[PDB]
Amino acid sequence: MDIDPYKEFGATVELLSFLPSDFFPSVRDLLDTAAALYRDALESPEHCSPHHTALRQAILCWGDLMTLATWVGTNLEDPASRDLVVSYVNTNVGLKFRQLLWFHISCLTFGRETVLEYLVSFGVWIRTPPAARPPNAPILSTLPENLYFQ
Amino acid sequence: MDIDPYKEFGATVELLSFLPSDFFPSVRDLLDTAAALYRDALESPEHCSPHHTALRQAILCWGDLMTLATWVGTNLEDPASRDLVVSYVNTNVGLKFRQLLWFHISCLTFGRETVLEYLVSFGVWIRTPPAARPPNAPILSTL
Amino acid sequence: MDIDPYKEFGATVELLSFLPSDFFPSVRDLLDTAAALYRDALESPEHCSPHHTALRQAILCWGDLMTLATWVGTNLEDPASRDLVVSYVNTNVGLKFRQLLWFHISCLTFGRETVLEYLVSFGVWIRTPPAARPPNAPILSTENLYFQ
Amino acid sequence: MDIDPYKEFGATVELLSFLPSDFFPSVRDLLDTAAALYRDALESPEHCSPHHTALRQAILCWGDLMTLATWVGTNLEDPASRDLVVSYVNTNVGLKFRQLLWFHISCLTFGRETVLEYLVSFGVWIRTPPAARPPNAPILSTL
Amino acid sequence: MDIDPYKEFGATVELLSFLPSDFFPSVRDLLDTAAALYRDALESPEHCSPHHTALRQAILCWGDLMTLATWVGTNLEDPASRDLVVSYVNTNVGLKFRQLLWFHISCLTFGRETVLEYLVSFGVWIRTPPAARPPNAPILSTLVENLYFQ
Amino acid sequence: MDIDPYKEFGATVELLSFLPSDFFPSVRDLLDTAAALYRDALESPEHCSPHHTALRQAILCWGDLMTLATWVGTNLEDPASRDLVVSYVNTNVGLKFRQLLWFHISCLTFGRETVLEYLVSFGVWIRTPPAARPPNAPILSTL
Ligand SMILES: COC(=O)C1=C(CN2CC(F)(F)C[C@H]2C(=O)O)NC(c2nccs2)=N[C@@]1(C)c1ccc(F)cc1
Ligand SMILES: COC(=O)C1=C(CN2CC(F)(F)C[C@H]2C(=O)O)NC(c2nccs2)=N[C@@]1(C)c1ccc(F)cc1
Ligand SMILES: COC(=O)C1=C(CN2CC(F)(F)C[C@H]2C(=O)O)NC(c2nccs2)=N[C@@]1(C)c1ccc(F)cc1
Ligand SMILES: COC(=O)C1=C(CN2CC(F)(F)C[C@H]2C(=O)O)NC(c2nccs2)=N[C@@]1(C)c1ccc(F)cc1
Ligand SMILES: COC(=O)C1=C(CN2CC(F)(F)C[C@H]2C(=O)O)NC(c2nccs2)=N[C@@]1(C)c1ccc(F)cc1
Ligand SMILES: COC(=O)C1=C(CN2CC(F)(F)C[C@H]2C(=O)O)NC(c2nccs2)=N[C@@]1(C)c1ccc(F)cc1
Ligand SMILES: COC(=O)C1=C(CN2CC(F)(F)C[C@H]2C(=O)O)NC(c2nccs2)=N[C@@]1(C)c1ccc(F)cc1
Ligand SMILES: [Cl-]
Repeated sequence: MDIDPYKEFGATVELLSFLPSDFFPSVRDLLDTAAALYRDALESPEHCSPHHTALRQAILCWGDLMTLATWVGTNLEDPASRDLVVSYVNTNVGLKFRQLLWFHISCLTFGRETVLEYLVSFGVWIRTPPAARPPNAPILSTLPENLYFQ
Repeated sequence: MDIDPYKEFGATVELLSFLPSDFFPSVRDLLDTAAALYRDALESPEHCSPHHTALRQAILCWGDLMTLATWVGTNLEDPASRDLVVSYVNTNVGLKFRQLLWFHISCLTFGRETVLEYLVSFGVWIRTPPAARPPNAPILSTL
Repeated sequence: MDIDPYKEFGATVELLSFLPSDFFPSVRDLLDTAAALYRDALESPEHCSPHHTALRQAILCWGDLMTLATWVGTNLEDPASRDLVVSYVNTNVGLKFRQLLWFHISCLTFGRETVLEYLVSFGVWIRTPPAARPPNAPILSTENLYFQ
Repeated sequence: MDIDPYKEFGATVELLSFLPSDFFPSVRDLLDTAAALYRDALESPEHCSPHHTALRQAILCWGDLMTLATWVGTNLEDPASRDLVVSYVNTNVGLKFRQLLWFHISCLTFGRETVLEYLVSFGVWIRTPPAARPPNAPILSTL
Repeated sequence: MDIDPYKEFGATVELLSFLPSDFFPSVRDLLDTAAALYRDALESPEHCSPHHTALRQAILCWGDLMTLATWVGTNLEDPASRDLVVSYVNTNVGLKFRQLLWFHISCLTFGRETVLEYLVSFGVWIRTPPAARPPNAPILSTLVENLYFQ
Repeated sequence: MDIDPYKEFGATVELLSFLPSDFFPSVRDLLDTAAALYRDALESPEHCSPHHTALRQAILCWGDLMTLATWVGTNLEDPASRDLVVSYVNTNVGLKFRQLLWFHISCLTFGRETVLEYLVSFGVWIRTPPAARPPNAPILSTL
């Protein structure tokens, strides 16, 4: 099976990968923001939206990954091996979940169409030589609805 | 935050806990069954349903967990240590995903109300002394 | 005072005693089932029914008994004596609570008349020689108002 | 499961625990009084009331605890050991049942509203410095 | 800034000082009583009254004072001395909070006017020589021509 | 009892916790600001507002805490142990009172809704990577 978690939301893994890793907040800061803005909906008995359903699973999945990675660290006897697991998590699944958590949080706040336009706008800006581009980054909020019955 | 992945679907972690671990198919068999029955919908650009959205994420999350567990597992020198990872996965996160994958697959096939009733029916049957209960288990599809 | 806990529910200790101890689920499984089926009602501020009121007390009483039995076991010097406490609890008060919890859970699920008939049906079946009786046991399944 | 035995009766464990242990009659005296006032109803085939149903179970539960504690005591050779069991029962589960038996007996005699008001009145009186408060305690039957 | 916590409630520190320390229940007993009588209101999202707002803060402030003293005691010296040195909280600020907690609880129960008059009545009684005064203290809760206008 | 001092004002401890500690002025600067802006109201015989009542108690509570912390500090002139008192205050109760004093002062000046929106705006801004966000912080007074 070949499932792209962005495809039902009108995006792709390749489109999120257009952004450099430095664009994304940390996982902990994304999780804090999801709580600050959406805790009640995420904890509610209501689906709310496909974005809420996906964001719930992504939050819990990161917890699963951290529980496994922590248990692995607990059994490692070499301090350099423990560093290897951390660096493996941060370099691989960490970036994947920063992309994913950011995508759902930003879509819930600003809308898919605005988010996809911002992804392109920032990705083009950061690829322009710094001496040739505007000094500040484009701003997500400065950019210019199905009811999901079941 | 305290998110119960079953709550938006009318269930709870505690309710799935009512079933013994032996009730659930293996993760591999659950994944094979999701593919055999729902591959086209799971891979489509349509949400289809909240169960599809959740099942998509659970399938991908298990992939993430297995890539990590395999990467650790292939690099261990002691077979007692590899048995420790396998036994840790099977006893903990493996059981969580058997519950979760089974819940979404069964709901996609039979509907929430049938699944919740079956959860209780089987959990009650298996707790009845074997000499006092019907020889065969209750059947999910019947009702 | 001589109170039979079944009497207000149309039964007696002697009638529950007609069933062999192997008939009843374990206490842990009865408690799990009470939660799976009746957690919200048992925890609610409403009486719900006389069975709910009695089942609430039985659940908490089992907790009291286990706290006492656990405390006794930890403080006994002789480990063989600790084993005897466990076996004494299981053979005596444990069986009493399996009967009691089963009675209220079954009554809430199937009603008093079905339960009382089933207790006699199973009690008669298990006393029939196995070679002379049906191979499978009888099946139990095959908001009320409460007067006094 | 988290069951508060007072909740269906409009009270809580925390409210009963507002009263110091010395407020409550002994378990033996509560059982004597339950018999003197309510023996026929408690032994009858009728529910009578939710308080009667709960009080029946509380009386029998204390019997279970005493049967267990007595069996333990008869099997302990050391008197100091038997003394500690007696003191443990009275200090812990004994207080729980003094609260519980008193609550049901008082409610059957005076009604829940009167009982709850009295709990607060006595709990406030006993917390007032003795030199600053009325010499006698408030009276349950008044008002 | 010189804030008297009683001034907005029609009293002063000097007036509460008229009562001897023996008059007041203990802090623990005042806190137990606030819960027994006012837990739901104190925990609610409604202001309820100025007395409720002030009492909420006093309860939490006592917690702050005890948390600090306990944390220091846990990391001061070995336990032989650490507990009794920080029993200063009870020795000084303990009376201040007994006054303050009692003031808010009594006002919520009986009203400011009854409380202030009772403060004076008890303070006068306790200052009268015991051999010359009534044996029992005045009572906080205390105080037929309605037939004519029948 | 579980009292959240923000709850009657439409907030929670966890919401204030969304802000980094560096966001808040010092306690001393919050107190000097409360005096410059609200000394007369805070010292008046009128309630003025629920925020005034709460802020009065918080100001006085900090006085209680510092008298205690100084008495604790003055007793043992061992630098490590002394530096633990100030470091415990700075990391724990000092931060609690910076949050609380700021919340009441900002609410008195700009209103609850402006304050709550600003908390989220700044908390989100500071979590955006510095190279990707506007160079200056959002401004509390700008609606
Ligand atoms: C809600 O409980 C029930 O419904 C029960 C059923 C439901 N039955 C379970 C079964 F598999 F045997 C078939 C089914 C039926 O009667 O159709 N059966 C029984 C018993 N049967 C024989 C000895 S105890 N007890 C409970 C009350 C029971 C209570 C607690 C427990 F853990 C197990 C069973
Ligand atoms: C699409 O899935 C199903 O339909 C399933 C059926 C369908 N049933 C399989 C059966 F042979 F037991 C009879 C049939 C029925 O109820 O008529 N049964 C079950 C379970 N039954 C007992 C424990 S798990 N799970 C799934 C969801 C299930 C899911 C994944 C898997 F690998 C196996 C079963
Ligand atoms: C394993 O042994 C026991 O269970 C027992 C021992 C073990 N004792 C040690 C021994 F080996 F010398 C034989 C026996 C004895 O004193 O005769 N002693 C007793 C006593 N009853 C009255 C006075 S002592 N009861 C139990 C059954 C007893 C039962 C429950 C309990 F909690 C404590 C003791
Ligand atoms: C709700 O609190 C009260 O009602 C109180 C009463 C109620 N009175 C208790 C009494 F027994 F003395 C008689 C009764 C009355 O006035 O009729 N009395 C008092 C005090 N009286 C003297 C010194 S403190 N304080 C509180 C506020 C009080 C507050 C907390 C506490 F723990 C004890 C008393
Ligand atoms: C039937 O029970 C009662 O009526 C009771 C009365 C009746 N009062 C006994 C009295 F002497 F104090 C006067 C009388 C009254 O209120 O007029 N009082 C009390 C208590 N009062 C204070 C602490 S417990 N409990 C019971 C429920 C009570 C229950 C069991 C028991 F053993 C003792 C008291
Ligand atoms: C609710 O989230 C947002 O509103 C977000 C904003 C809001 N913007 C933050 C800002 F300071 F850069 C200005 C403001 C705006 O667009 O006006 N911006 C961004 C990003 N911008 C650049 C790289 S990520 N992400 C989130 C979804 C974001 C998500 C989580 C997180 F922790 C930080 C930011
Ligand atoms: C009355 O207090 C205020 O008005 C405040 C202003 C007023 N702002 C100060 C400024 F220079 F940043 C611009 C101005 C504005 O929003 O236009 N800003 C802030 C904060 N801003 C960011 C972190 S705290 N807090 C207070 C409540 C504040 C409270 C106490 C204190 F000491 C400093 C600031
Ligand atoms: Cl794809």
